[PDB]
Amino acid sequence: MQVWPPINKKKYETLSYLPDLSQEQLLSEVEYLLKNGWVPCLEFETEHGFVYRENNKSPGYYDGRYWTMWKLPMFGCTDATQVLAEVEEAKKAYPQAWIRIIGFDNVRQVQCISFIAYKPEGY
Amino acid sequence: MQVWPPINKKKYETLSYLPDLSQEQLLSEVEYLLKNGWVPCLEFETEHGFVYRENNKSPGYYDGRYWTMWKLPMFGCTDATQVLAEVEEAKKAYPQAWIRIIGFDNVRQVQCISFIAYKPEGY
Amino acid sequence: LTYYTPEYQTKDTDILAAFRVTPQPGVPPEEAGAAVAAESSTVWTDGLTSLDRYKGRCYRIERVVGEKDQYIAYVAYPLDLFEEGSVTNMFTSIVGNVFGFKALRALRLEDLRIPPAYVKTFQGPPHGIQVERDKLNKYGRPLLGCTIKPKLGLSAKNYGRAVYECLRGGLDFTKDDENVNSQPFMRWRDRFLFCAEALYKAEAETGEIKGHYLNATAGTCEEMIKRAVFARELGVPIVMHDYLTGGFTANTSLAHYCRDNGLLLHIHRAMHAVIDRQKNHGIHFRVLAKALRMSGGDHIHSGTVVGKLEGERDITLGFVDLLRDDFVEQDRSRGIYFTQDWVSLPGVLPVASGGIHVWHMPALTEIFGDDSVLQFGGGTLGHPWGNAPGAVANRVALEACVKARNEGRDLAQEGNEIIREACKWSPELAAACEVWKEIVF
Amino acid sequence: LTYYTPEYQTKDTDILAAFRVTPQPGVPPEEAGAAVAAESSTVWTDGLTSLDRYKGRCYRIERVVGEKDQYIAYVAYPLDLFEEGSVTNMFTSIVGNVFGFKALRALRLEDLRIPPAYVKTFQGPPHGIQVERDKLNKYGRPLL
Amino acid sequence: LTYYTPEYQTKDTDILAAFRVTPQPGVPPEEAGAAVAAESSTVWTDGLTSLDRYKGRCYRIERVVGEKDQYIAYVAYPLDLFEEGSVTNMFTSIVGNVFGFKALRALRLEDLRIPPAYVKTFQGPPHGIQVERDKLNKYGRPLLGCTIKPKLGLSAKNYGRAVYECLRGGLDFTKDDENVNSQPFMRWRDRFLFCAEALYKAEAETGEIKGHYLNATAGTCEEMIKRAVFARELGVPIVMHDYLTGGFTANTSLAHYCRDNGLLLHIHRAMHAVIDRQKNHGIHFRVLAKALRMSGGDHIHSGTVVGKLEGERDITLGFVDLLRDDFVEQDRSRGIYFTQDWVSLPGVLPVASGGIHVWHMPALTEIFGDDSVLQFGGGTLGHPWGNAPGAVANRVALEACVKARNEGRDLAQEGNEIIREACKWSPELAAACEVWKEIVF
Amino acid sequence: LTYYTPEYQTKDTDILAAFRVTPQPGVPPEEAGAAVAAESSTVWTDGLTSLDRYKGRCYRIERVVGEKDQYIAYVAYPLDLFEEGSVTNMFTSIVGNVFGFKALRALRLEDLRIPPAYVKTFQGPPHGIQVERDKLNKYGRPLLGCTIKPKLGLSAKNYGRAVYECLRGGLDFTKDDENVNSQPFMRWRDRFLFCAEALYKAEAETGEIKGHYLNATAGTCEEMIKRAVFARELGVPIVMHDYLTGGFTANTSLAHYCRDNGLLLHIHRAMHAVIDRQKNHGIHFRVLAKALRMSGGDHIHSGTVVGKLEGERDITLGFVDLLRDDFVEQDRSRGIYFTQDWVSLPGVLPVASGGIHVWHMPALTEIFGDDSVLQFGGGTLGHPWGNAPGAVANRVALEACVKARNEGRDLAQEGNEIIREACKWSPELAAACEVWKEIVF
Repeated sequence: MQVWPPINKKKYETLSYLPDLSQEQLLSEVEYLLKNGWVPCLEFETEHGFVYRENNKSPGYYDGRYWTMWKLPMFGCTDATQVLAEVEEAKKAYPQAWIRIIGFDNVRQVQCISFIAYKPEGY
Repeated sequence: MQVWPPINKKKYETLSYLPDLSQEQLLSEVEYLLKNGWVPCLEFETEHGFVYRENNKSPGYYDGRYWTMWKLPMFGCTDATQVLAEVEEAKKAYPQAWIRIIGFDNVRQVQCISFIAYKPEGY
Repeated sequence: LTYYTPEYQTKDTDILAAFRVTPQPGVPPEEAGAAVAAESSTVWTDGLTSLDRYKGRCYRIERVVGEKDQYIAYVAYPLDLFEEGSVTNMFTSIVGNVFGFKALRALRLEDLRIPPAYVKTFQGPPHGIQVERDKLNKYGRPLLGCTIKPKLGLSAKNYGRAVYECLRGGLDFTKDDENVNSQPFMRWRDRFLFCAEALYKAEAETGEIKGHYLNATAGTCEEMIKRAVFARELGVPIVMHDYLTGGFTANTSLAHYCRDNGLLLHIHRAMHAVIDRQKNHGIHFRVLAKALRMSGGDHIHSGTVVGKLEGERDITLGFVDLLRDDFVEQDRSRGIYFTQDWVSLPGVLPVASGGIHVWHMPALTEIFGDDSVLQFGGGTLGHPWGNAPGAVANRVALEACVKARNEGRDLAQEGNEIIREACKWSPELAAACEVWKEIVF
Repeated sequence: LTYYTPEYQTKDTDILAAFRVTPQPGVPPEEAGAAVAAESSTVWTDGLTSLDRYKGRCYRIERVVGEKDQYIAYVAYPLDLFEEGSVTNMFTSIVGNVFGFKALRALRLEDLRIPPAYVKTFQGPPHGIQVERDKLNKYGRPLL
Repeated sequence: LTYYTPEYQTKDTDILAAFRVTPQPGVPPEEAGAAVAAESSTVWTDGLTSLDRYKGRCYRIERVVGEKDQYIAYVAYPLDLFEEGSVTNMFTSIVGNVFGFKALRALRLEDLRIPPAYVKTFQGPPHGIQVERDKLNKYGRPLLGCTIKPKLGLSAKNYGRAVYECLRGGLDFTKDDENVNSQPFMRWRDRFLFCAEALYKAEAETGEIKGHYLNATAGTCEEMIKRAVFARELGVPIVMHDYLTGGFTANTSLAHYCRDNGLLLHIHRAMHAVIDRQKNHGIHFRVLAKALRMSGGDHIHSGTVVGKLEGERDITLGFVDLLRDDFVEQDRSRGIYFTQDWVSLPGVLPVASGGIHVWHMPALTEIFGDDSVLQFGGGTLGHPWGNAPGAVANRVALEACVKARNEGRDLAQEGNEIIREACKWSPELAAACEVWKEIVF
Repeated sequence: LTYYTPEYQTKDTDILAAFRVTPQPGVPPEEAGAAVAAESSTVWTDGLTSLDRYKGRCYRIERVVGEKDQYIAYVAYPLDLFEEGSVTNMFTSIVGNVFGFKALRALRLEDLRIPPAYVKTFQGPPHGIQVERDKLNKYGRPLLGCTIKPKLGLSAKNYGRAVYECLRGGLDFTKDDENVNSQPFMRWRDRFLFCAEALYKAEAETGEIKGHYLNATAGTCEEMIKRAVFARELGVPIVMHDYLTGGFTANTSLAHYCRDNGLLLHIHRAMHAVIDRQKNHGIHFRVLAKALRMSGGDHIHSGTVVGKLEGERDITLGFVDLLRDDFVEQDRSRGIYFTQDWVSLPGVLPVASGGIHVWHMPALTEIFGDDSVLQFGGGTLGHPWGNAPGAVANRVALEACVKARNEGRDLAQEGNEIIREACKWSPELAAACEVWKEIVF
């Protein structure tokens, strides 16, 4: 009967207790996003990829939810393969970063996606 | 007339100002636990094995009292030697960890034991 | 029969109720519906106002064919009757005197059309679905919860450890049971301190925001706010209130305290089946949750579905929408007897609860979709390998259900199978599929 | 059927309820009353307390002769379950989860024996009949 | 003799007292017990109530054979006589007028059976033994304390350093003496600031939660709460009150302040021997601690034992149980004249104090066991190598006493010997065994 | 024997106590007195202060010839030991640890010389005798009080009527018994409202200021002030506190609340005979009232005298002076072991109580004189013609005692006779002289 690790099972929310998605599984996700009408975007964190609270500890205040946007939302993108080119360019620039693909639903005025696209070495 | 060290006399409460218990002394303890009716369990800490307060400094609020449970309570264990197998398996997995044997007294609804079973190298 | 008005044209500032009346034999249906409306007024001084402005109009009576001979009488209540922003008042004025009229065998309130001009007098959810996900930074799945068990039974440090094992295993939320307030074995303020400790640890372990629905329910308004105030002192994200035993007056006060302080509110509907279970008498849960979307809560328990099946799953799906959506138009097969325009009142997240463990995952995931909380007690706690293995086990099960849906698989048919695939690559989940299959296939 | 306890002797610090249960056809009355009581607990961590102290005991089941075939199951709730001086808690702990159990057609709570040790945790009427008449100085009739 | 009632059947909502009355020569014992009960009422208006409901019944009189000719008269007081949740009232109504009756030479209150319906009107310990160990995370031994000495004498930075040396040496708790409040040499708020500093240092040195019993006792209700409030500001775990000089009204207010704020309360019983020492007059300490388990404290001084020996050790063991246990049934050899069902009021941890140093360790450890606080003044401070060596020295002595008990040795006979073994492997403890043996063997 | 100091010259900033020590056989008296003093300190850190400044000096030991072989050891305590203005501290530092020393059979505190530099740290009576008479506009006699009976028993409207009948008959004051706080039969705030009503009526009937000692005693500091606050709301003149069950911390808080709000404080000494009755152990009531003149009260019960007779009447007369006078110099026959200069702390009015009815009037009037309260329970309530006839009856009896004294008659011998004269011209008083003489002459 097993123990689940107290060390090193840092998670990046949706889809992260699954095996890492192959570019095929990542592509199908980016293609879902797109088949619902949602604009994909990439966030990349170089500096600690986990929430924390340094600035203030109030109810529902956390530091670290916001990453830097990698370029803009791919408004009117129809081909998910356009998108994977970006995960892959970002990753050149930032072998450092954790990249995540988020999506915007402008119908509901809200972000609807966030899956970790690239865990930096040994994450 | 001697001085007691300001450095490195970090303690792990009960039984830690004694010599380290030999597997014989650890076994007799685990066998006591058991002869009072108390369910043994193992806690293991990989990440700083000392209380602290980061999250909040209120009266009787401390971070670090809780460790991760190593598997479950050995409900209805009658042989203390079953138990030492667990200290010893955990220790394979976590040469890192500080392991401690705790015990549950379900008659009083309370934890009654906590002795350090394995101090990680140089503790 | 001056309250039965076939010719009334409704106003858009009218509370409309749809009462299933089962008259006493011999009450003409007309006289039955007019009787329901007439519990609005009676005369003398009446000549010093025009009672014509403060009366319920039973404008339409329909026949509930075949469910017996019952009738859906439609009453229309003027806006001026209600105190702006008071669910305690809207329930006193409607469910306050009618259900005990001699000339009625059993009457049931099925729905309410709360006009937008009344909607606007309410704060609503202190947050609601969207801000809640923004706050919590969780997108793409239903969120997961663990209910600590036993409810009454353990100490505070024990409740508190259960909490952590569970939350480090990847569930997002843990719940104080509805019965846990402050009690001889576990007094509130220590449950709060240890559940606070436990969740910050679990969150520093995962890297994901974790939180515990601390039950702020108590016996006076003052003590409820006292407990709420101490959650705020810890910086913890969510508190809890059972809104039917505590009250609508009180609920509304916890809900304005949380808006102003940034805490989320998990509302538990304990006691509701006392009012909403019987088909012929009571008030139907969809009314009891329109009352909560207005009084205020961020999560509301909607029960489970995969147990209580299709056809009745349609009225569950009727009130999840009434909860979550900005406008739920008229659909008398899902039990929406009236269109409802929520005029930008935040939605409440459905918490599905009870009977659940993993082959439920795809179905639940499908009935509810993304905007829900799947709350497991035994689905997590009753795992073979304990609490964190159970957490991981419902979680990878859910994420398998997300990925499958996302790569266009049909959870409705591939479900059981999808979970079959997942057992295979997860140790933790596999041992859950076993005890699953101690009653599964 | 570990919540149906024919042999339980009530404590004087017990909330006793008298539930008229109308079971689903086929629920044995015993299993019906034990079901009402069992909405008090369920297991695992349970070995870190004694659930035997925090459970409802359906100690007696009577037959409601002729009003249909319904039964007055008598549950006995321990004092430790309730928050002192909270009717919101006594109602959550009793009428909170039982009335919606599949194996129950319709259940009704008829009476409660609120023990004196629990009575004492309540303020009660801010005044009550007597002080009220003293205050108001009205004696000898019903008031109008 | 309408208060002497041989035929009374007690109610379970009765406060029963067991008074050892020593009548004036010539008072018939019956008339003596009825006299004790009669201090409950007298007549006229009496016809506008039924005094029969508000009178003490001396239902039984027993003969204290051979301790002289004294009698244990059993009075039974109705519940309606007492203000719910007021030890100030239960003591006014019982010990308020009877002890000064001409027809009584000397009367003594030996025990009280506080009914559960009255028990329930009390908050109790702000925490009590269990939460206290959960909070403090200490399991498996009696906890250790150091009393700073001299009490009145040093400055605040000095008190404060004593504190730290002591606490880094492995004791868990240090005490402001009962006489230390705010005084010209050492004013409160600086003692609080330096003892706060000292304990966080000692705790960051060991890794074990440390704490100082800060004496919040003062001359007004207001100043006591003022000091308490500042402990809360430091995040320190425990404060202290002498409950007999400060008062029961006040004690209860410090005790509800600490419940609501999460501070533990170490109660010191200064002044008690003024009331409880004499055998024939006063109130017996077991009554004085039932009054504290109800008014509220988390620790209570129970004195020392190994000094005052066996037979009388049985009544110590009688009230430690009355303090710590949920139900202490009737045992007239340990001085329990009545069964007591505490109906889940938290227990208070006995602090053993005075005369102690290490060959006491196994005995103390045995009289008291795990649930106690062994408080040393000189046992620690009067060590050869100073404060931290003394702390280590009582501590490894205790842990030797724990291990020996745990590997079934009999502390009662092997004790002295067990400590013999321990001296040997500890330098620090060995020098303590020397000055030990400057009066030992 | 470094605490026995034959050569010490006292400081004027010393608290001196006079302890009657009864040593264990074999303790040399010197070693006995030095032992009492030594409960002030012990050593090590002691070299970081000079313990020589913080120790009790048993400077003199006297032999209590013939009362047994007991000794009056005179300890001298430095000013620096005490917290300014705290009777809770002065009692912890003196009666806190000494009375339980093995080498003492029974020790008793007889007197305290509270230095003026310490006196000055205390508020004292919120008013005291003089302002009290100015406020109340009563001059020339002892004031009269009626104690409502039964204590626990009647309702609030009943307590309240008793009160009025009594006060319209010319008594000045009525008392809530010490046991009356808020209780199931009679809750506080209604007793307060009806006793308020009753006294304004009685006062508008007579034309004389009337008032009721409302018992503000409760179980928390907070509730005691809550009741006090409501007396203030009524504009009533006096409230009451039992200072030994409630506490000195608390007492001092009710006493500064009343100074600041202009209410008088009737202090009841319930529980005192537990500490002060035995001759060989305890604290002597004169010490227990110096503690009240300092903590604060405006009236203090001093008991009755004509019952407990001459010789012991001398120590009553010793502490009434200690209460009422600005300076009570040394008089070891009235039990003043030390001179006391009260440096303009207000005096407390003695309340004589118990056993009293009219042939007591001249004696009482003579023991006490003008500055006292003669408090009757049965002396008034137990009158034949009820409450107001009993009031008039003790009253004209007193005024006969005033006139007789004033026209130089000797109440001490003419007393019985003086009352004989008075019976004759009063109907009301005559029927009181009858039941008087059902046991008189």
